[PDB]
Amino acid sequence: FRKISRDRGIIDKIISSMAPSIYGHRDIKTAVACSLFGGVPKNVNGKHSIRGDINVLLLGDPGTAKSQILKYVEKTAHRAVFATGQGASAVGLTAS
Amino acid sequence: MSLPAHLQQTFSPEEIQFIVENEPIKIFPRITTRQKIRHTRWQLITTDDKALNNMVAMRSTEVVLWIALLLKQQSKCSIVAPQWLTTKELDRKIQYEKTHPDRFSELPWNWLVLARILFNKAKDDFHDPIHELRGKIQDLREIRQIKVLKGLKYLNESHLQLDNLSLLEINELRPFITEIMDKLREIHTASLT
Amino acid sequence: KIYPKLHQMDMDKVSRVYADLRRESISTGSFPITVRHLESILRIAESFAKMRLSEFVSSYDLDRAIKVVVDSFVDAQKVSVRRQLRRSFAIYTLGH
Amino acid sequence: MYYGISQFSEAYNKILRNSSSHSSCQLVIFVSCLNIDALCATKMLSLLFKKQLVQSQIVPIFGYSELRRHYSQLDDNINSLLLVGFGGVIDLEAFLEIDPQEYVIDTDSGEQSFRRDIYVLDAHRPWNLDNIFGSQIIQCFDDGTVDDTLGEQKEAYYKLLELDRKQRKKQIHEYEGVLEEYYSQGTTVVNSISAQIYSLLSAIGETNLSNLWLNILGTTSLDIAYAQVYNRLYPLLQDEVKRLTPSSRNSVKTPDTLTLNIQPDYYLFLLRHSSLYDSFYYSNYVNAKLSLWNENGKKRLHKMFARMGIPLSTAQETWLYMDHSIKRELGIIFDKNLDRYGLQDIIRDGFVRTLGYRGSISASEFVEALTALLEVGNNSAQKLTNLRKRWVSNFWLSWDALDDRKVELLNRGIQLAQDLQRAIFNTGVAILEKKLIKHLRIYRLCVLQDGPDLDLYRNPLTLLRLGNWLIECCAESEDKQLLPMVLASIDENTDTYLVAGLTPRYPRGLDKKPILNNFSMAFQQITAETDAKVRIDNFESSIIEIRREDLSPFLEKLTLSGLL
Amino acid sequence: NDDDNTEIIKSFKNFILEFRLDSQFIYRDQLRNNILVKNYSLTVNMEHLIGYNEDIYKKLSDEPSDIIPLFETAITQVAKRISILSRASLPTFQLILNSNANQIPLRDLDSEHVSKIVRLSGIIISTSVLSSRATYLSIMCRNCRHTTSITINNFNVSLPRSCLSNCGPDPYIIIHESSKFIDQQFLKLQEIPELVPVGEMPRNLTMTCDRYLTNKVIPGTRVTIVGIYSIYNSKNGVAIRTPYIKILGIQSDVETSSIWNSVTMFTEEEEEEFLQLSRNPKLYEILTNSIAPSIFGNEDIKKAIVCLLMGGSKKILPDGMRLRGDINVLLLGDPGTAKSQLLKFVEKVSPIAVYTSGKGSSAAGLTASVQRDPMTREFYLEGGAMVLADGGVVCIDEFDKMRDEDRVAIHEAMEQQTISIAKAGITTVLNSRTSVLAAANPIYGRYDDLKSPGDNIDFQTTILSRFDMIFIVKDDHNEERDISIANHVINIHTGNANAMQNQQEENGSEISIEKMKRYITYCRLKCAPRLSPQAAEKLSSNFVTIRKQLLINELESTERSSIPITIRQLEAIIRITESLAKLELSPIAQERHVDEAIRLFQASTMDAASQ
Amino acid sequence: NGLDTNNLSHQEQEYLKEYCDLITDLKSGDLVDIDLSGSLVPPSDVFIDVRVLKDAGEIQTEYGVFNLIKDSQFFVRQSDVERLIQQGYLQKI
Amino acid sequence: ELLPYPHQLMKRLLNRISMQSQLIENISMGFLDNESKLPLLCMETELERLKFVIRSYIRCR
Ligand SMILES: Nc1ncnc2c1ncn2[C@@H]1O[C@H](COP(=O)(O)OP(=O)(O)NP(=O)(O)O)[C@@H](O)[C@H]1O
Ligand SMILES: Nc1ncnc2c1ncn2[C@@H]1O[C@H](COP(=O)(O)OP(=O)(O)NP(=O)(O)O)[C@@H](O)[C@H]1O
Ligand SMILES: [Mg+2]
Ligand SMILES: [Mg+2]
Ligand SMILES: [Zn+2]
Repeated sequence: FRKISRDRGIIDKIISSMAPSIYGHRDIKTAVACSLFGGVPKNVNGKHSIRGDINVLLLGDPGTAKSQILKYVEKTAHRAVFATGQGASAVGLTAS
Repeated sequence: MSLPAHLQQTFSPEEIQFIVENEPIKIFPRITTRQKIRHTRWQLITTDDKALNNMVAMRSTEVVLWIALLLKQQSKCSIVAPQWLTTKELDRKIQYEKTHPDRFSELPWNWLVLARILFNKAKDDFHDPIHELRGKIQDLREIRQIKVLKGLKYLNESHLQLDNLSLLEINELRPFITEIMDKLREIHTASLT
Repeated sequence: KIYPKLHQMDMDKVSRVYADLRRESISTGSFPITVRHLESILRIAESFAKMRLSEFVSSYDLDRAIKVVVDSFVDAQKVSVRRQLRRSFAIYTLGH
Repeated sequence: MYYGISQFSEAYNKILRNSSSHSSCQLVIFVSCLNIDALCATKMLSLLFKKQLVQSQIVPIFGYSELRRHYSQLDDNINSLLLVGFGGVIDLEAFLEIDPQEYVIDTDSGEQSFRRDIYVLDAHRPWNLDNIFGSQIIQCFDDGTVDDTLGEQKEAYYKLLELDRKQRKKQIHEYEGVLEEYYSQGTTVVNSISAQIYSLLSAIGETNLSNLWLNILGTTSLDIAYAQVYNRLYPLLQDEVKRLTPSSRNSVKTPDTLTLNIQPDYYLFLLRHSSLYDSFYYSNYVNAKLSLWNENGKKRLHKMFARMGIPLSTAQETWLYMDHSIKRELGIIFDKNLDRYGLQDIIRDGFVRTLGYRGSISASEFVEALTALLEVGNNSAQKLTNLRKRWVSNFWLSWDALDDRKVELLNRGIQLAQDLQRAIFNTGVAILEKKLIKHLRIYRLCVLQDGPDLDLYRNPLTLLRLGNWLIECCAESEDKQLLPMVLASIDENTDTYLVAGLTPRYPRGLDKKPILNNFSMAFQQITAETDAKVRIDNFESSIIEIRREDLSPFLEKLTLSGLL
Repeated sequence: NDDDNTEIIKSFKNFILEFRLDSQFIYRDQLRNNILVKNYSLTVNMEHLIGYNEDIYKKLSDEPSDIIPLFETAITQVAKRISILSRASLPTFQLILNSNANQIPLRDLDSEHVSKIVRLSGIIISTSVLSSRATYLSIMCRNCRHTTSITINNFNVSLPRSCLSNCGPDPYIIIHESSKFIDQQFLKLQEIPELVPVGEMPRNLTMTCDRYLTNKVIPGTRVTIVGIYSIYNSKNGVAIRTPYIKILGIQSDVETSSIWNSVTMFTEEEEEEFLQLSRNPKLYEILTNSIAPSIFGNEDIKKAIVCLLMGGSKKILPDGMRLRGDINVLLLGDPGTAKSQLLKFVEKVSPIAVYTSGKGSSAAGLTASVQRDPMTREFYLEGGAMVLADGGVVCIDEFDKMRDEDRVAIHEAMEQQTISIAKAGITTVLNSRTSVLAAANPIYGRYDDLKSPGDNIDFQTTILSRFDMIFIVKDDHNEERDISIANHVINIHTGNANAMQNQQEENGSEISIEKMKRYITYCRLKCAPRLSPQAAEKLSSNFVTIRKQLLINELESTERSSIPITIRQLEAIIRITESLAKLELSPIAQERHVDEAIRLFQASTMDAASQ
Repeated sequence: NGLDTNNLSHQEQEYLKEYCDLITDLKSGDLVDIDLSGSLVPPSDVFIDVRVLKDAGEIQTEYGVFNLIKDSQFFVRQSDVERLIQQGYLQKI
Repeated sequence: ELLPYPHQLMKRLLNRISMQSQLIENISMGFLDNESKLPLLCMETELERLKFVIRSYIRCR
């Protein structure tokens, strides 16, 4: 990891490796890479806190690997959960 | 007014220290001021000057306690604790206290004040180990505090008798005993025709 | 393992990007650019420094993050103003 | 020479004769703040003048600019000055703008006397000759340096002072050649100022355990940077602890017993006041042997605790609550195991004080607390002055913590020391991970441009903590050549860098003649040559300040300098 | 074995009698001071026990359950010596411990810790009723009528199986008349939220305290415990038994007062800090900037949150009519405006508070719910967020996403300060006197400032009239403000604001959470200011102007306003006028307080209605 | 005032002046040898360490001269500094 | 009660304070020219102790 992390252009190698069997969509692969690594969460004197996770909305036309990009992130991320439309409730998300 | 409210009818503990500092104490001088037959001199106006111009190193003498503490602040003195600050005499007083519930033992009026002064300023001059003296001064302090709490069950319109109570033990109780006996007297004299 | 910090050389870029993004968001049905979308440029810059496995955000990570956030704002506009917005934001879209 | 070790009683009796009266304050002590040895020296010296009833004023001073300001405004009734911890290496007669003719009285007879004496208690060298020979008002105290070391300079000084053509050319350039070699020596500390004042208390007959503890504290502060000097003085401190300790052994502990033992005092960070784990993790020496910044160094630390047979969950307990069996077995555990890691030098005997039932503190742990009070106890001319006021204000926190009545302020100090050493470490790792030490052939450069809580390093002492940590780290590595190091840190508010020049040192167990801080000349000589804006006003003249844009031009001429 | 116990006891009598620092015998003095006020306990700090003789700490920490009850008898023997004259009684004293041993995280408790003294911390989620344990059973035989007694100490004994002197196999009955008993209470402790591992539900311990440690806590308090981690043989697996803590010392972190009839628990060294602070001429600037220092702008919302934290003054008339003293505030506005960051701040500054989301809530979970106890099979009542937050603030985030059946349960608890119940044969009115701070979005997310101001707002006039200040927080896109926010937000992420907030506290421009929480707690106990007779002349002449203004705005809009002015909003301006007098500890409210209370109402509810 | 005037009625502003004038008339007479406005805490103390709490520069007082440099410390007879302690220029005792 | 004033006692003590305070100043003129200072320290601290009792007495009455 330490060796490859200092490859010139490591970001664009890693982005090209997000869902490598999905063609094009480099802006989605870029957004997926950022969400999949995340930012840094912050707490300020103990008083206040800032969100470190990056949220992503894939909005678009049918048959464009929006669902295949999400099913790839379920294989790739450490802890992950998948949910779908009418199959997900207010308290099946969240808690009950 | 001219006098602060917390002094209006009683002494501060620092004024009770000032009164006790006016007593004679025995010392061993570490200076010879005595001139031989074969120089500055004391010339005091509230105490006997003739004791200080005649000091000889390590022959004991009496001086007023505020001078003994001023000499002992330099290496120039050592303060001889009174006979009642011995582990023998304190332990006889503790036995007296336990044996006679009805009375306080014949400790001198300044015993708490002088113990507190000498344990801080003259800590090295005791023949007994000072941790056993502090221990017995506390044992005496606590027994007399029980006897005081028993005595306060008898506050009265007429009088009390408190025979061997220290000046510092009177001075903590003064604004309670006298304030309550004053209202018992006002409630009583009001009833009279 | 990696939790990247910021060098504070970003102040003029990120402030002008936020001011421009807010000023061009006066359009009625436009994306809701908000203080939580300034804060996003800072999260995305930290995610790129994590991809380089760095403990420090560089100005190239701040440029890649501004490019991602500006491109995703401009691509959400109507074709009637997408030309004006590409032309207006060029210093930030062509920054990487 | 000026007052040799044999004749400190004469200098003291001269203070009593000149400056004892019940009428007035007559004695002023100027003490360099930001120096623990000057602090412990001045504490002893105030307990002495208390007992003699000498009315006195103590003024803490940050640097030479404040020395001129405070000297300039002394009331003319003040007829003795002590300069504790500074001024031996500057020409004080020139610097303070003295002319002795404005100070002389009763000139009759082969005689003089003066309306003021200026006694210099200083351990730095090379001594300025116009103080040590060339003045009758300035009155230096000596460890022995002048008679032992300066005899050729004495002769050269006088033959050149007398001589106000072959026979002249042949000699004036011999004697100026001796002085020109005497200057062009780097700075060093050669004694503790507290061991000098304890040898004065030994001449007067004033020694006791309170003055001996201040002697041990003042001298212990040298051990981090002048180990060669601590080892000369340490044998003499052992003898005084035996001489003053009372007869009793197998003694019962009581609230009144002070005991000042010589016993194992492991070279670890705040052991009795922290965990056994933090003791190793934050130690300069341990970090240097294990390479403990990077995570393989942290593995070597756990792998050591596992091999010693101490659970991490026990090693991390606060040392009071850590169990009774480990704390007595620990001498045997270390004598078995440390050798495997080369940590064998951690075993050390030191001075440990315990008062009553309040639990022991070592001289090492107590100076870590007292320094942490100096460091963090609380329009650029206002931005400097309201900062230098803070460092004068902190001197009285360290002072009051020397009193046994004020253990809560020592306990503030012991918490602050653990906050600082953590910040030093979290910065020192950033330097070594990010490779910020550049090799410039003549010296090593390090420059902190940005970072977390960087606003600590504007105090000269906190910059020297990080300096001493980076030096120990380098000095143990067997491949690096020993080179002077320059450590710079920015203040974003004043817009200057605080720059410190650091001597390297030999690895902590190897056993040579000393090496000297010649940045003190190189910075002056480059400053005199340039038109740059700098401050050269600190008493440890290895430390300077420079405006942000002038730094790279300054370093660019430092690498050319033949003075290092 | 009793030779061995006598030496352990003798060694602890000598700890009490000999332990001294400076001039003072701190444990002899503490015993005497506790005997006079009649609490028969001693608090011992374990650094002092280690300092006196470490062998005693070794003995104690090796097997606590066998050594704690020997130190309790050593305390009673000293307690007799220092407070009764011999040769002319006290109960068994409690030992309470203080410690700085490392806190064990509640989930790291396991078999390595059984029977050890363990220090930890958590949030109390429950307290039981008190129960009676024996300390002395008087005893009599069923058959031969022999009589004796059993002293009991409650660590890790039962009725004897033999008559002690055929008399029978189980001979003894307890004489209740002559027996003596002690209080015992059960708590449940959840672990601290910032210490729960990823994705787990927060773990829980039951634990027991007795005598002077009972009633020392209430649900929601954050505490540190010292206690013996130990086991009991519950009937609720194989060779398995339930862990609990025998509590030896509760230590509430902030001096949150516990069960407390407003009693004078403050100390003069902090009371004199507050009594100087009250008299600072800039106090309202200092408290305003101390609210959410990392949130830029929103100055009036901070000024109103300060009023909400004080409240006004509660009043009880000779009529028997009760007047609400608590102030309620609604933050209604556009996305990303720090509404939720201000709710997450008031949860921390308020001495009692609960943060909740209206979407994560129920009527029963907010007010009070009827539970069924599985042993008695009876119904019993459990308090929801409004009962947990009682005497404090409930922060209701996402108040627009709450169901219409759940929002209505709050209507009584916002005005009459009670929760009425008639369910399962329980009926009561519970007291619940809280401020409500609420955050919401309009219909359509943003405010849509061109649309009718009543068509943006979902809420009925029945709930809107229960809020004393309503802020319609519009976001306005002014470039100079957006740069002023952008610079500020970046200074938070880059770590500059940390040092600035430390420097402003040192400058006296700001106060810490701990100081502010204790200042609010003091003002609520020293002030309930009345209006001066001249303050009434101003508030009356103002409120009839606000009604004329409303009537004219309704005549333009051709309808009843959606944000109302009613007499419940005159009492809001009165109640704000008192809150501003509580800040500076004024005994009375004046024309200068009335001017700022009218201004804050104008800047909130009236400029919100004016839209 | 032996060593807020908006709050007082005008008769009290007057009375306070006439009473300060009476105090100075008692100490300015016979009984001048004792400073009646002086301390009622007994002189149990001879020399004291005092820390100078506010800068006030070189100042005179009847007994002598001090340079009150911010955070310097003096060891001096209590009777000389007692009025400067009361004015709050000095700290300790 | 307000007790009756010690008329002759007070005249005597106010003489001795005036004479003694002049004597301490006169002895301090010898120090310009053994020369041990303890008796000066005691003569001064005694006047402070005595002046305190009289000030505390008069301020009380
Ligand atoms: N860019 C692409 N490159 C390669 N395969 C693609 C691409 N786009 C879509 N496909 C494939 O075609 C199918 C459609 O992708 P899918 O993820 O199911 O569509 P989607 O974008 O989520 N559309 P939808 O479910 O209707 O909203 C999958 O089998 C993909 O593997
Ligand atoms: N004025 C501000 N000053 C500082 N930070 C701000 C400010 N406004 C917004 N933010 C930050 O941006 C985020 C705003 O989110 P939040 O506080 O949850 O918004 P909100 O007002 O509750 N909006 P919403 O829940 O969408 O109705 C937080 O991380 C804030 O710290
Ligand atoms: Mg799909
Ligand atoms: Mg929100
Ligand atoms: Zn029987």
